[PDB]
Amino acid sequence: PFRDARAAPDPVLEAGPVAHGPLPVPLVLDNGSFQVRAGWACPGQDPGPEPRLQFRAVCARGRGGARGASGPQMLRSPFDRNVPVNLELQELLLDYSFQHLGVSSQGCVDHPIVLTEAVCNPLYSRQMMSELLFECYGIPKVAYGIDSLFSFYHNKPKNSMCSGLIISSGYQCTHVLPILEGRLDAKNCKRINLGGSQAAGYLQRLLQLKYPGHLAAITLSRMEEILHEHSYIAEDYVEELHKWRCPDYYENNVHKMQLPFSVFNLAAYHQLFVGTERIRAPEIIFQPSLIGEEQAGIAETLQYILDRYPKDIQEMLVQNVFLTGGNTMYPGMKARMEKELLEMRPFRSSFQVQLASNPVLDAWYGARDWALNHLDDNEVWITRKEYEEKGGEYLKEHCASNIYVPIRLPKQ
Amino acid sequence: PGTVALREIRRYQKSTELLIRKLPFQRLVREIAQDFKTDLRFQSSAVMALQEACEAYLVGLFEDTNLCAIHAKRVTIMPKDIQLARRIRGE
Amino acid sequence: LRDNIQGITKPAIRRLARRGGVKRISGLIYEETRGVLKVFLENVIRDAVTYTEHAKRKTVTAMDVVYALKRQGRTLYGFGG
Amino acid sequence: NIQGITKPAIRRLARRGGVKRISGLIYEETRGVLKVFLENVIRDAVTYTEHAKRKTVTAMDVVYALKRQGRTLYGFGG
DNA sequence: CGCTCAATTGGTCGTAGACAGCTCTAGCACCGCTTAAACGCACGTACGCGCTGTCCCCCGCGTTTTAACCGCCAAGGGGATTACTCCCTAGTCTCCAGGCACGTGTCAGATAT
Ligand SMILES: Nc1ncnc2c1ncn2[C@@H]1O[C@H](COP(=O)(O)OP(=O)(O)O)[C@@H](O)[C@H]1O
Repeated sequence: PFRDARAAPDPVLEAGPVAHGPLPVPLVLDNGSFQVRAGWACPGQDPGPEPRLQFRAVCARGRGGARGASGPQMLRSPFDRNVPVNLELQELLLDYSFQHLGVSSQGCVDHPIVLTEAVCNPLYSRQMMSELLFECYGIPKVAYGIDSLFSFYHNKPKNSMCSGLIISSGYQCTHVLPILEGRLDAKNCKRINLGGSQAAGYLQRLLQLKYPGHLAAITLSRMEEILHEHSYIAEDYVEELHKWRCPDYYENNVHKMQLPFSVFNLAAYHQLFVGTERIRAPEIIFQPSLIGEEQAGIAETLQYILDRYPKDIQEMLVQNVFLTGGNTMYPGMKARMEKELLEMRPFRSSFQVQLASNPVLDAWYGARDWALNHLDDNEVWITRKEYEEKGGEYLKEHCASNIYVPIRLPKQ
Repeated sequence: PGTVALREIRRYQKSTELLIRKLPFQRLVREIAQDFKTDLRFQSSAVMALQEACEAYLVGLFEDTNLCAIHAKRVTIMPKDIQLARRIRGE
Repeated sequence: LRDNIQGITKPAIRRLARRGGVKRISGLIYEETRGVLKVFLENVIRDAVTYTEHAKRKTVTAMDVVYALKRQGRTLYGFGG
Repeated sequence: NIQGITKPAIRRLARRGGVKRISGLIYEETRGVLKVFLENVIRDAVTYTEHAKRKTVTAMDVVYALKRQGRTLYGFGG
C-alpha cells in the first residue's frame, strides 16, 4: 500500500552557536517552491551534521483567532514560477524559520546570511526581498546565489574557474545554465516552465481520469510516493512504451500499491496499477508536449544553446554536464541524459555527465561551504551600509552567483 | 458618423420582397440538386418556396446572432456569434 | 465562373442581415452565412427530393418542398399543401 | 410551497449540467423556468386525464403530455 | 449646444395592372331517405395502492471571512462603415426545341360475335 507523511520535528535550540575567530556564524537559507531548507553554517567542520527546517514551504492561519500555521504540523505559498512575490505569508515563513534557528536576544536578526534566488530574479522581487531583509529583519550583511551553482560549487573537482552546463529542475521550472570560467552566460541561458508540480499534477489527473472510483482518496501527498519512489525516466521513451505494449511484460513490471483500506474489495481499495503512467510523469521535462504546452524541452534546449557557440568552447564546457535539483532524483536520469547527448555530439567527441552527491540537499551544503570560505570577503556580501544607499535591486557578481545588470528602480 | 446603417435597418424591415437575386439562387439550387441526383428539375414555385424558406431562415439566424452579440455587450457580429447561435439552437 | 457560393452576393447577404436588424458586420460573416445557406439546402432540397422520389417524378413541385419543410418543422403558407 | 426544492438542489442541477462560476439571482429565476416547465407538463397531463374522465391523474396521461412535447419515457407504464 | 447646409421621408399626381362581381356552365358529392351492421353507453362487480398519523435520524441552512471576479475606467491601432470609382451579370424577352399528352392512324393479325 501507500504510506503517509510525518511532521512535528524537534528543531528547538538555544539562542545560537559560537565559533572561533570571528564569533558570528552565518545562517544558510534556501528558498523553495517545493521545500525551504535552512541551518547555521557549522563552520570549521566538513561533515555538516544538521541542516534543519527541511519543510514544505506552504502555509495557512487559524482564521477563528488561533495561530499562524507557517510550519509543518486552503493553503498558500510565497512563490510563483520559482520567484518570491509575496509579503503577508513570506513574513510568517521567515519568522517561523528564525524562531526555530533562534535569534540572539531582541527585535533584530543579529547574524549575516546567505540566501538563494532564481536563475534570474526580477529586479522588483529582489527589491521586495531585500526590503523585508533590511527594513524588518535588519541583517548586517547578506549573500545571494543560485541553488544549481551552489550545488555545483559543492560538487566541483576544485575551488577553481571551472566551466560546464548546469541542468536544474524543480516545482515550476527546469533551467539550462551555461557557465564559462565560473561566470553564468545569462545572454543564452534558457528555462522550460515545467517540473515537479506539473509532473505531480499530471500524475494526479491521469489517476483521476483512469480510476473515477477514488477521486478524493488520491492527492498530491500520495502522488509523491509513486513519483519519487515508484517512477523512473526512460533510457529512450518510445523504446520503453513499446515494451509496455505486451501484457506479459506489463503484468510483471506494473506497480500495484493499494489505497488505504476499509466484489473482491479492490474496486473500492484499488491497487491503482501504473506502468506507462510511472514513465509519463517523468518524461514531461523531455517532451513537454505530453502536456498541452509547446516548448523545446531539455533535449532541444540543450542542443539549441550549444549551437550558439564556437566548436572548441562547446567541447571544453560539455566535459561537465551537471545534474541537480528536483526531478533529477528519478532513477535512470543520467542514463537518459547521456543518450540524448550522444545523439547530438560530433561523432568521436568526448563528454561526461555528473549527478549531484545529493540532488536535493547539495544547494544548502554548497551555500554552506561557500559561506565557510567567503566568510570575510567584505567586498562580496551586500552590507547593511550598502543597502543604506542601494535601492534593493542591487547585486554583486561573485563566483557561483547571478549576473547583476546596472539599473535603478523608482519606488514611493 | 459610421452609424446611418440604422436607416437601412428600417428600410429593409419596411420592405418584404425576396432579397437574393433569382438567377444566382436558381443556379445554386440546381447545382446542389444535380450533384445530389440525376435529372431533378424545379418548377418556379418550388424554387420560390425554397428561397422564401431560406431567406426567412437567415432572417431568423441574424435576429438570433443580434441577440448573441447584444448579450456579449457588442455592437458587431463575428463568425463566433453565429457559431453560438447554432450551438444554442442545437444546429 | 462564380459557382463557389460567392454568387450569393455580399450586399444581398448584408441586406438579409439588415432586415435581421444587425449593426456592424465583420468581413468573414458573408462566407460563414454561405456555409449555413448550403447546409440548409443539404437538409431541404435533399428531403424535398425524397418526396419527389415518392412519385419518382422529374419535376420538383412546391408540395415536395413543403412536405420536407413540414417534417423539418419550418412550415410555409401561400403555396398550399 | 416552492422552497421545498432547495438552494443546494438548484446548484446541484447546474453542477450536473457542468457549471463553473454562478451568480445567486440564477436560483429564483431557475425556479421560474422550472415553474413554467413543470406547470406545462402538469396542465398538459391533467388535460389528457380529464378526457379519460377519471379523477386519478395517471402515468400514461403524463406520457401523452410528454409525447406531445416530443419526449419518450419508460418504467412508469412504458 | 444651436445655427446652415446637404440630403431623405413623406406628399400629390399618374396610369394601367390585378382584383372581385358578374355570367353563366355543367360536374358532381352534398343532402334525403331508408336499410342494416355492430357495438356505445351502461354498469355491475372484483376488491385497492392512494393517503392517514407513528418512530428516528438526514439535509439544508445560517453564519463567517477569504479572495476570484464582474462592472467599470481609459486608452490602444486596425477593420467596418460612408462614400466614390468602374466592371460585369441579373433581368428582359427573344427564338429555339423537346417531353408529355392527346388524338387520328390503319390495317393487321391475333380473338372471338
Ligand atoms: N524532491 C523534489 N521534488 C520537487 N522539487 C524539488 C525537490 N527537491 C528540490 N526541489 C526543487 O528545487 C528547486 C530549486 O532549488 P530549491 O532548493 O528549492 O532552491 P531555490 O528555489 O531557491 O532555487 C525548486 O523549484 C524545488 O521545487
